[PDB]
Amino acid sequence: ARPRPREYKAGDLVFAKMKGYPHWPARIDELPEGAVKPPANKYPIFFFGTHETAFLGPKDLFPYKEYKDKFGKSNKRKGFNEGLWEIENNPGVKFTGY
Amino acid sequence: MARPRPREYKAGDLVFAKMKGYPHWPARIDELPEGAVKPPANKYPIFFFGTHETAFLGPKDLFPYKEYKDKFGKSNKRKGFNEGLWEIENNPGVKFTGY
DNA sequence: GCGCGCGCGC
DNA sequence: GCGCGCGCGC
Repeated sequence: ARPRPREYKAGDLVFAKMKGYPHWPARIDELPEGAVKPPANKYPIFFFGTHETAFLGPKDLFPYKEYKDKFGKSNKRKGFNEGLWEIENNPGVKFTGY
Repeated sequence: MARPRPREYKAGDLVFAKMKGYPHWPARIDELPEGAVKPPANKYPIFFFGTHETAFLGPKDLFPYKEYKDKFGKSNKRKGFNEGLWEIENNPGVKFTGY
């Protein structure tokens, strides 16, 4: 079983998992120099569709393409179908990384 | 040393019956009246409280009710379980044709 | 397997 | 605003 990665980098597209929500189309944001240091090994997440943000570790992240069809099915939670759209057609919304 | 569960049961006896996939479950030995197709060897007709389902099971899957009450008697959220706990105390002869 | 809850319908 | 379907988590 090919492992899910243990480290990600700014700009990667993923599905992210939070309790109560289905695996959600998302992106690894940049971690700027200059800020308060995040929790260890937790990554800055940008959810597509909602543009909400959080920090998550690799345990809850899934590479977009690889895990696409297990997770990319339409669903009625507000903003989900909008996220499916953005991750394909405008994946860089508010992307500061580069 | 450990007390044997009964290897024989009598019509009317109250038990927890175990079935594959279900928790140990509040139940009763029904009568097997003559005039019917004979049961399989050493199996008893079982009445499940709450669901009122029925089946045949052998001594190995039956546990005397009072004795095993505290090990199996706590609430469970399978459909009709708690309704069974209730019945086995308050209306245990429901649909009992045995006597 | 089963109850909660979100999100849409009527 | 209340019902119901379906997907969440336990």
